[PDB]
Amino acid sequence: AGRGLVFR
Amino acid sequence: AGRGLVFR
Amino acid sequence: LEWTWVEFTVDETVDVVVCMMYSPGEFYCHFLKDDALEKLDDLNQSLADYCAQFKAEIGRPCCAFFSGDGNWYRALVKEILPSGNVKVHFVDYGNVEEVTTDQLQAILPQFLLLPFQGMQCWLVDIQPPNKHWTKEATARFQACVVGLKLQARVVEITANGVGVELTDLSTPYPKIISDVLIREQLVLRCG
Amino acid sequence: LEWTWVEFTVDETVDVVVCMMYSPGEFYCHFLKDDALEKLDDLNQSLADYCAQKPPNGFKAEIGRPCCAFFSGDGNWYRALVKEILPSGNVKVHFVDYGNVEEVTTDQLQAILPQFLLLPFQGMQCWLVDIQPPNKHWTKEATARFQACVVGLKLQARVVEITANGVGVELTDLSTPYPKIISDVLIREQLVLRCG
Repeated sequence: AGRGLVFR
Repeated sequence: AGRGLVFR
Repeated sequence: LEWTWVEFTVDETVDVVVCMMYSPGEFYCHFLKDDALEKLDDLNQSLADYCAQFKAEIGRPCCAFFSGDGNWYRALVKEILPSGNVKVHFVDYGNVEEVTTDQLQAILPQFLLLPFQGMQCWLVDIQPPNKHWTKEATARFQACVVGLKLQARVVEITANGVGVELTDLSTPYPKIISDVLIREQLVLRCG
Repeated sequence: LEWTWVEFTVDETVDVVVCMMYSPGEFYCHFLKDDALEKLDDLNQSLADYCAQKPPNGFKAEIGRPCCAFFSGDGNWYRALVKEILPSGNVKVHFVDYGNVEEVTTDQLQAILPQFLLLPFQGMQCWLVDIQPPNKHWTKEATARFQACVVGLKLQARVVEITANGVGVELTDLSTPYPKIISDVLIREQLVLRCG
Protein backbone atom coordinates (compact mmCIF):
# COMPACT_ATOMS: atom_id res chain seq x y z
CA ALA A 1 0.00 0.00 0.00
CA GLY A 2 3.08 2.20 0.65
CA ARG A 3 6.29 0.39 -0.43
CA GLY A 4 4.77 -3.04 -0.11
CA LEU A 5 6.57 -6.25 -0.96
CA VAL A 6 6.05 -7.32 -4.60
CA PHE A 7 6.60 -11.01 -5.32
CA ARG A 8 9.09 -11.51 -8.19
CA ALA B 1 -3.39 0.42 -27.08
CA GLY B 2 -2.34 -3.11 -28.19
CA ARG B 3 1.24 -4.46 -28.29
CA GLY B 4 2.72 -1.03 -28.61
CA LEU B 5 6.41 -0.26 -28.29
CA VAL B 6 7.47 0.63 -24.73
CA PHE B 7 10.69 2.61 -24.44
CA ARG B 8 13.20 0.97 -22.10
CA LEU C 1 3.49 -28.58 -16.61
CA GLU C 2 6.75 -28.06 -18.60
CA TRP C 3 7.57 -26.16 -21.80
CA THR C 4 10.27 -24.96 -24.20
CA TRP C 5 11.29 -22.02 -26.36
CA VAL C 6 11.99 -21.97 -30.06
CA GLU C 7 15.42 -23.55 -30.53
CA PHE C 8 18.24 -22.45 -32.85
CA THR C 9 21.66 -23.38 -34.17
CA VAL C 10 24.54 -20.86 -34.16
CA ASP C 11 24.69 -18.85 -37.39
CA GLU C 12 21.20 -20.05 -38.40
CA THR C 13 19.46 -17.63 -40.76
CA VAL C 14 15.75 -17.36 -40.48
CA ASP C 15 13.06 -14.85 -41.31
CA VAL C 16 11.51 -12.81 -38.51
CA VAL C 17 8.82 -10.31 -37.75
CA VAL C 18 9.27 -8.15 -34.62
CA CYS C 19 6.23 -8.64 -32.36
CA MET C 20 7.26 -6.56 -29.34
CA MET C 21 9.85 -3.81 -28.95
CA TYR C 22 11.56 -2.00 -26.05
CA SER C 23 15.05 -1.14 -27.37
CA PRO C 24 17.81 -2.26 -29.71
CA GLY C 25 18.97 -4.43 -26.74
CA GLU C 26 15.55 -5.91 -26.04
CA PHE C 27 12.95 -6.75 -28.69
CA TYR C 28 10.89 -9.83 -29.45
CA CYS C 29 10.51 -11.76 -32.74
CA HIS C 30 8.40 -14.44 -34.28
CA PHE C 31 10.83 -16.72 -36.04
CA LEU C 32 9.13 -17.85 -39.28
CA LYS C 33 10.11 -21.52 -39.46
CA ASP C 34 8.42 -24.88 -38.73
CA ASP C 35 4.95 -23.43 -39.52
CA ALA C 36 5.17 -21.23 -36.38
CA LEU C 37 2.68 -18.47 -37.28
CA GLU C 38 0.11 -21.06 -38.38
CA LYS C 39 0.58 -23.36 -35.36
CA LEU C 40 0.40 -20.31 -33.04
CA ASP C 41 -2.93 -19.12 -34.60
CA ASP C 42 -4.26 -22.67 -34.29
CA LEU C 43 -3.21 -22.76 -30.64
CA ASN C 44 -4.74 -19.30 -30.00
CA GLN C 45 -8.06 -20.41 -31.47
CA SER C 46 -7.97 -23.50 -29.21
CA LEU C 47 -7.36 -21.19 -26.24
CA ALA C 48 -10.21 -18.84 -27.11
CA ASP C 49 -12.53 -21.88 -27.25
CA TYR C 50 -11.18 -23.36 -24.00
CA CYS C 51 -11.12 -20.04 -22.09
CA ALA C 52 -14.54 -18.96 -23.39
CA GLN C 53 -16.48 -21.57 -21.37
CA PHE C 54 -6.03 -20.78 -11.14
CA LYS C 55 -3.60 -20.47 -8.20
CA ALA C 56 -0.88 -17.87 -9.04
CA GLU C 57 2.75 -18.76 -8.39
CA ILE C 58 5.84 -16.97 -9.78
CA GLY C 59 6.94 -18.56 -13.05
CA ARG C 60 3.81 -20.69 -13.38
CA PRO C 61 2.11 -21.06 -16.81
CA CYS C 62 -1.48 -19.98 -17.48
CA CYS C 63 -3.97 -18.46 -19.86
CA ALA C 64 -4.29 -14.71 -19.42
CA PHE C 65 -6.72 -12.23 -20.99
CA PHE C 66 -5.03 -9.47 -23.01
CA SER C 67 -7.17 -6.29 -22.92
CA GLY C 68 -5.35 -4.76 -25.95
CA ASP C 69 -7.24 -7.10 -28.29
CA GLY C 70 -9.61 -8.92 -25.93
CA ASN C 71 -8.31 -12.44 -26.46
CA TRP C 72 -6.74 -15.12 -24.27
CA TYR C 73 -3.07 -16.02 -24.66
CA ARG C 74 -0.36 -18.19 -23.08
CA ALA C 75 1.45 -16.50 -20.21
CA LEU C 76 3.75 -17.03 -17.25
CA VAL C 77 3.19 -15.30 -13.94
CA LYS C 78 5.91 -12.66 -13.54
CA GLU C 79 4.81 -10.67 -10.49
CA ILE C 80 2.18 -10.80 -7.75
CA LEU C 81 1.15 -7.40 -6.41
CA PRO C 82 -0.22 -6.23 -2.98
CA SER C 83 -3.54 -5.31 -4.66
CA GLY C 84 -3.94 -9.00 -5.47
CA ASN C 85 -3.38 -8.34 -9.17
CA VAL C 86 -0.78 -10.31 -11.14
CA LYS C 87 1.67 -9.29 -13.88
CA VAL C 88 1.94 -11.87 -16.65
CA HIS C 89 4.46 -12.26 -19.46
CA PHE C 90 2.73 -13.20 -22.68
CA VAL C 91 5.16 -15.87 -23.81
CA ASP C 92 4.34 -15.90 -27.51
CA TYR C 93 4.67 -12.07 -27.94
CA GLY C 94 6.85 -10.81 -25.10
CA ASN C 95 4.77 -8.04 -23.54
CA VAL C 96 3.95 -7.91 -19.82
CA GLU C 97 0.58 -6.77 -18.48
CA GLU C 98 -1.12 -6.40 -15.12
CA VAL C 99 -4.28 -8.53 -14.88
CA THR C 100 -6.88 -9.40 -12.25
CA THR C 101 -7.60 -12.93 -11.01
CA ASP C 102 -10.63 -13.05 -13.35
CA GLN C 103 -8.25 -12.53 -16.29
CA LEU C 104 -6.33 -15.74 -15.46
CA GLN C 105 -7.13 -19.40 -16.04
CA ALA C 106 -5.13 -22.57 -15.58
CA ILE C 107 -3.51 -23.75 -18.83
CA LEU C 108 -3.86 -27.33 -20.03
CA PRO C 109 -0.72 -29.41 -20.62
CA GLN C 110 -1.62 -30.03 -24.29
CA PHE C 111 -1.46 -26.26 -24.70
CA LEU C 112 2.25 -26.35 -23.75
CA LEU C 113 3.46 -28.54 -26.66
CA LEU C 114 4.09 -25.71 -29.18
CA PRO C 115 7.32 -23.98 -28.22
CA PHE C 116 6.90 -20.44 -26.81
CA GLN C 117 7.33 -17.98 -29.68
CA GLY C 118 8.13 -14.53 -28.25
CA MET C 119 11.88 -14.94 -28.60
CA GLN C 120 13.89 -12.27 -26.79
CA CYS C 121 16.46 -10.70 -29.08
CA TRP C 122 19.14 -8.00 -29.02
CA LEU C 123 21.12 -6.59 -31.93
CA VAL C 124 24.78 -7.74 -31.79
CA ASP C 125 27.83 -5.42 -32.09
CA ILE C 126 26.27 -2.16 -30.75
CA GLN C 127 25.91 -0.34 -27.44
CA PRO C 128 24.24 2.82 -26.12
CA PRO C 129 26.34 5.99 -26.50
CA ASN C 130 25.91 6.72 -22.80
CA LYS C 131 24.41 4.08 -20.42
CA HIS C 132 20.83 3.58 -21.66
CA TRP C 133 19.08 3.26 -24.96
CA THR C 134 17.65 6.63 -26.02
CA LYS C 135 14.08 7.14 -27.34
CA GLU C 136 15.58 8.36 -30.63
CA ALA C 137 17.64 5.13 -31.10
CA THR C 138 14.69 2.91 -30.26
CA ALA C 139 12.31 5.00 -32.37
CA ARG C 140 14.73 4.75 -35.32
CA PHE C 141 15.11 0.95 -34.84
CA GLN C 142 11.26 0.70 -34.82
CA ALA C 143 11.13 2.70 -38.13
CA CYS C 144 13.59 0.16 -39.59
CA VAL C 145 11.43 -2.85 -38.70
CA VAL C 146 7.78 -1.71 -38.68
CA GLY C 147 5.61 -3.70 -41.17
CA LEU C 148 8.57 -5.77 -42.37
CA LYS C 149 9.78 -9.33 -42.58
CA LEU C 150 13.55 -9.26 -41.99
CA GLN C 151 16.29 -11.86 -42.28
CA ALA C 152 17.79 -12.69 -38.87
CA ARG C 153 21.12 -14.42 -38.35
CA VAL C 154 21.43 -15.96 -34.93
CA VAL C 155 24.96 -15.05 -33.82
CA GLU C 156 24.75 -15.89 -30.10
CA ILE C 157 22.33 -18.09 -28.15
CA THR C 158 22.02 -17.46 -24.39
CA ALA C 159 19.68 -19.07 -21.82
CA ASN C 160 17.61 -15.83 -21.68
CA GLY C 161 17.51 -14.80 -25.44
CA VAL C 162 19.37 -14.49 -28.81
CA GLY C 163 21.81 -11.86 -30.19
CA VAL C 164 20.98 -11.37 -33.86
CA GLU C 165 22.12 -9.52 -36.94
CA LEU C 166 18.99 -8.25 -38.78
CA THR C 167 18.94 -7.53 -42.50
CA ASP C 168 16.11 -5.99 -44.53
CA LEU C 169 15.91 -7.82 -47.88
CA SER C 170 12.73 -6.17 -49.15
CA THR C 171 14.70 -4.65 -52.07
CA PRO C 172 17.80 -5.79 -54.01
CA TYR C 173 19.87 -3.48 -51.74
CA PRO C 174 20.30 -5.29 -48.40
CA LYS C 175 20.14 -3.03 -45.31
CA ILE C 176 21.76 -4.27 -42.09
CA ILE C 177 19.85 -2.51 -39.36
CA SER C 178 22.86 -1.99 -37.01
CA ASP C 179 24.54 -0.07 -39.89
CA VAL C 180 21.77 2.47 -39.85
CA LEU C 181 21.92 3.04 -36.09
CA ILE C 182 25.72 3.28 -36.04
CA ARG C 183 25.90 5.46 -39.18
CA GLU C 184 23.29 7.86 -37.77
CA GLN C 185 25.20 8.34 -34.53
CA LEU C 186 22.43 6.67 -32.49
CA VAL C 187 24.41 3.77 -31.01
CA LEU C 188 28.13 2.99 -30.65
CA ARG C 189 29.95 -0.02 -32.10
CA CYS C 190 30.50 -2.84 -29.65
CA GLY C 191 32.57 -6.01 -29.59
CA LEU D 1 23.57 15.88 -14.29
CA GLU D 2 25.58 13.13 -12.57
CA TRP D 3 25.25 10.95 -9.49
CA THR D 4 26.59 7.96 -7.58
CA TRP D 5 25.50 4.97 -5.54
CA VAL D 6 26.56 4.13 -2.04
CA GLU D 7 30.00 2.56 -2.26
CA PHE D 8 31.45 -0.46 -0.42
CA THR D 9 34.59 -2.45 0.21
CA VAL D 10 34.65 -6.25 -0.14
CA ASP D 11 33.85 -7.86 3.25
CA GLU D 12 32.62 -4.56 4.70
CA THR D 13 30.19 -5.17 7.57
CA VAL D 14 27.42 -2.65 7.94
CA ASP D 15 23.94 -2.45 9.45
CA VAL D 16 20.99 -2.44 7.08
CA VAL D 17 17.25 -2.02 7.11
CA VAL D 18 15.49 -3.57 4.12
CA CYS D 19 13.47 -0.81 2.33
CA MET D 20 12.08 -2.83 -0.58
CA MET D 21 11.60 -6.53 -1.22
CA TYR D 22 10.93 -8.66 -4.27
CA SER D 23 12.78 -11.93 -3.46
CA PRO D 24 15.88 -13.40 -1.83
CA GLY D 25 17.62 -12.55 -5.12
CA GLU D 26 16.35 -9.00 -5.25
CA PHE D 27 15.83 -6.73 -2.30
CA TYR D 28 16.81 -3.21 -1.44
CA CYS D 29 18.53 -1.93 1.69
CA HIS D 30 19.39 1.29 3.35
CA PHE D 31 22.96 0.91 4.60
CA LEU D 32 23.25 2.70 7.94
CA LYS D 33 26.60 4.41 7.57
CA ASP D 34 27.86 7.96 7.00
CA ASP D 35 24.67 9.45 8.56
CA ALA D 36 22.65 8.10 5.57
CA LEU D 37 19.15 7.97 7.05
CA GLU D 38 19.48 11.53 8.37
CA LYS D 39 20.99 13.02 5.18
CA LEU D 40 18.25 11.25 3.18
CA ASP D 41 15.52 12.73 5.46
CA ASP D 42 17.09 16.16 5.00
CA LEU D 43 17.25 15.84 1.19
CA ASN D 44 13.63 14.65 1.06
CA GLN D 45 12.54 17.60 3.14
CA SER D 46 14.41 19.85 0.71
CA LEU D 47 12.68 18.09 -2.22
CA ALA D 48 9.25 18.67 -0.66
CA ASP D 49 9.91 22.43 -0.45
CA TYR D 50 11.43 22.60 -3.93
CA CYS D 51 8.70 20.45 -5.53
CA ALA D 52 5.92 22.20 -3.64
CA GLN D 53 6.24 25.46 -5.47
CA LYS D 54 4.07 26.94 -8.22
CA PRO D 55 4.83 26.72 -11.12
CA PRO D 56 6.27 23.21 -11.29
CA ASN D 57 9.11 22.28 -13.70
CA GLY D 58 8.96 21.49 -17.40
CA PHE D 59 10.56 18.03 -17.37
CA LYS D 60 11.59 16.21 -20.57
CA ALA D 61 11.56 12.41 -19.97
CA GLU D 62 14.46 10.45 -21.40
CA ILE D 63 15.44 6.91 -20.42
CA GLY D 64 17.79 6.79 -17.46
CA ARG D 65 17.37 10.58 -16.76
CA PRO D 66 17.17 11.73 -13.14
CA CYS D 67 14.11 13.58 -11.87
CA CYS D 68 11.85 14.17 -8.87
CA ALA D 69 8.78 11.94 -8.96
CA PHE D 70 5.63 12.05 -6.81
CA PHE D 71 5.01 8.77 -4.92
CA SER D 72 1.27 8.24 -4.40
CA GLY D 73 1.96 5.64 -1.68
CA ASP D 74 2.73 8.47 0.80
CA GLY D 75 2.08 11.67 -1.21
CA ASN D 76 5.62 13.03 -1.20
CA TRP D 77 8.27 13.73 -3.85
CA TYR D 78 11.41 11.62 -4.13
CA ARG D 79 14.47 11.18 -6.33
CA ALA D 80 13.95 8.95 -9.34
CA LEU D 81 15.30 7.75 -12.69
CA VAL D 82 13.13 7.34 -15.79
CA LYS D 83 12.88 3.59 -16.39
CA GLU D 84 10.13 3.38 -19.04
CA ILE D 85 8.03 5.60 -21.33
CA LEU D 86 4.66 4.07 -22.12
CA PRO D 87 2.34 4.57 -25.16
CA SER D 88 -0.25 6.31 -22.98
CA GLY D 89 2.33 9.03 -22.33
CA ASN D 90 2.89 7.87 -18.75
CA VAL D 91 6.37 7.19 -17.44
CA LYS D 92 7.67 4.46 -15.08
CA VAL D 93 10.16 5.71 -12.59
CA HIS D 94 12.68 3.95 -10.36
CA PHE D 95 12.72 5.54 -6.93
CA VAL D 96 16.52 5.54 -6.42
CA ASP D 97 16.64 5.84 -2.63
CA TYR D 98 14.15 2.94 -2.00
CA GLY D 99 14.12 0.56 -5.00
CA ASN D 100 10.44 0.58 -6.03
CA VAL D 101 9.22 1.36 -9.52
CA GLU D 102 5.92 3.22 -10.09
CA GLU D 103 3.93 4.40 -13.15
CA VAL D 104 3.35 8.18 -13.01
CA THR D 105 1.85 10.90 -15.20
CA THR D 106 3.69 13.98 -16.50
CA ASP D 107 2.30 16.18 -13.71
CA GLN D 108 3.96 13.80 -11.25
CA LEU D 109 7.47 14.47 -12.64
CA GLN D 110 9.70 17.50 -12.09
CA ALA D 111 13.25 18.20 -13.27
CA ILE D 112 15.88 17.57 -10.55
CA LEU D 113 18.70 20.02 -9.78
CA PRO D 114 22.40 19.10 -9.31
CA GLN D 115 22.45 20.06 -5.62
CA PHE D 116 19.91 17.33 -4.90
CA LEU D 117 22.21 14.73 -6.52
CA LEU D 118 25.17 15.12 -4.12
CA LEU D 119 23.93 12.47 -1.67
CA PRO D 120 24.61 9.00 -3.15
CA PHE D 121 21.55 7.02 -4.19
CA GLN D 122 20.51 5.00 -1.13
CA GLY D 123 18.33 2.15 -2.43
CA MET D 124 21.06 -0.43 -2.87
CA GLN D 125 20.03 -3.59 -4.73
CA CYS D 126 21.06 -6.71 -2.81
CA TRP D 127 20.78 -10.50 -3.02
CA LEU D 128 21.56 -13.16 -0.45
CA VAL D 129 24.69 -15.12 -1.31
CA ASP D 130 25.08 -18.91 -1.42
CA ILE D 131 21.42 -19.77 -2.28
CA GLN D 132 19.26 -20.41 -5.37
CA PRO D 133 15.56 -21.28 -6.03
CA PRO D 134 14.69 -25.01 -5.90
CA ASN D 135 13.37 -24.80 -9.45
CA LYS D 136 13.97 -21.63 -11.52
CA HIS D 137 11.91 -19.04 -9.68
CA TRP D 138 11.70 -17.69 -6.19
CA THR D 139 8.47 -18.97 -4.63
CA LYS D 140 6.03 -16.66 -2.75
CA GLU D 141 6.66 -18.93 0.28
CA ALA D 142 10.46 -18.44 0.09
CA THR D 143 9.94 -14.70 -0.35
CA ALA D 144 7.38 -14.35 2.48
CA ARG D 145 9.59 -16.36 4.84
CA PHE D 146 12.53 -14.05 3.97
CA GLN D 147 10.30 -10.98 4.61
CA ALA D 148 9.27 -12.36 8.03
CA CYS D 149 13.05 -12.64 8.84
CA VAL D 150 13.72 -8.96 8.10
CA VAL D 151 10.51 -6.99 8.78
CA GLY D 152 10.88 -4.29 11.53
CA LEU D 153 14.50 -5.36 12.10
CA LYS D 154 17.95 -3.89 11.66
CA LEU D 155 20.38 -6.60 10.49
CA GLN D 156 24.15 -6.90 10.02
CA ALA D 157 25.10 -7.09 6.33
CA ARG D 158 28.44 -8.35 5.18
CA VAL D 159 29.16 -7.23 1.62
CA VAL D 160 30.58 -10.49 0.09
CA GLU D 161 30.46 -9.56 -3.60
CA ILE D 162 30.10 -6.21 -5.39
CA THR D 163 28.77 -5.97 -8.94
CA ALA D 164 27.96 -2.90 -11.11
CA ASN D 165 24.19 -3.34 -10.58
CA GLY D 166 24.28 -4.18 -6.79
CA VAL D 167 25.70 -6.29 -3.94
CA GLY D 168 25.53 -9.95 -2.77
CA VAL D 169 25.27 -10.00 1.04
CA GLU D 170 25.21 -12.31 4.01
CA LEU D 171 22.53 -11.05 6.46
CA THR D 172 22.59 -11.76 10.16
CA ASP D 173 20.05 -10.89 12.80
CA LEU D 174 21.87 -9.77 15.99
CA SER D 175 18.78 -8.56 17.88
CA THR D 176 19.40 -11.32 20.45
CA PRO D 177 22.59 -13.04 21.74
CA TYR D 178 21.80 -15.90 19.30
CA PRO D 179 22.91 -14.77 15.85
CA LYS D 180 20.57 -15.86 13.03
CA ILE D 181 21.96 -16.01 9.49
CA ILE D 182 18.96 -15.52 7.28
CA SER D 183 20.15 -17.94 4.51
CA ASP D 184 20.42 -20.71 7.15
CA VAL D 185 16.76 -20.22 7.89
CA LEU D 186 15.74 -20.47 4.22
CA ILE D 187 17.98 -23.51 3.55
CA ARG D 188 16.98 -25.36 6.73
CA GLU D 189 13.29 -24.80 5.94
CA GLN D 190 13.72 -26.30 2.42
CA LEU D 191 12.55 -23.03 0.81
CA VAL D 192 15.81 -22.48 -1.13
CA LEU D 193 18.80 -24.54 -2.23
CA ARG D 194 22.50 -24.15 -1.45
CA CYS D 195 24.50 -22.45 -4.18
CA GLY D 196 28.22 -22.40 -4.96
